[PDB]
Amino acid sequence: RKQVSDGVAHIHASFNNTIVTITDRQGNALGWATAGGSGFRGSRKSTPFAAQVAAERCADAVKEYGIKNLEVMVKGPGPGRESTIRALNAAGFRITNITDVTPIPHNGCRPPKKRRV
RNA sequence: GCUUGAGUCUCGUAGAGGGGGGUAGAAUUCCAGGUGUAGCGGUGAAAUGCGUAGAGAUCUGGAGGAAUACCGGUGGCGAAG
Ligand SMILES: [K+]
Ligand SMILES: [Mg+2]
Ligand SMILES: [Mg+2]
Ligand SMILES: [Mg+2]
Ligand SMILES: [Mg+2]
Repeated sequence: RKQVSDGVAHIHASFNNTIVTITDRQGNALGWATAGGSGFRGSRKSTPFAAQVAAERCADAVKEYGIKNLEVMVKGPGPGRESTIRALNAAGFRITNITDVTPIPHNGCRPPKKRRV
């Protein structure tokens, strides 16, 4: 058991799912939650409401650790990016700073072929 | 015979013009290790598929291949490609 100030939160917002992971600043996981685990299944997994409920669930699963004044980062283009941080703020965590990171390949490798629909 | 076409010499200017050799950063994949955990992925909707042997997530190190975000253009060079 530990009390931590300025813990780290990672949001992974895909188009088909959303993952929230709370780790120490050094990247050792303390807790995690998904919209898939929140009881949703299939298309509804992508709704921002599912992201918010997954965020609440992760906050509950991490409340034991005295996390406060948390620092969060968001990655991915999926919807509900702001819903997750809204849920985190409402959960009672003091939010100090937030950062955005998304990989940019600088013309690395060939992507898959366009989808004929 | 002549200098107006054509060509030679002196001084400068711009350019993804070509051939050879080095080197750098970002990203995907694989491998090893740390945290910890029951889902991940995909779709109109699903299923096939991957996960307790420890996945997906997150942090550290390594391997290898390919291509050069922004500048970037309404831009430039080449006989054309
Ligand atoms: K040349
Ligand atoms: Mg040149
Ligand atoms: Mg050259
Ligand atoms: Mg590992
Ligand atoms: Mg020309």
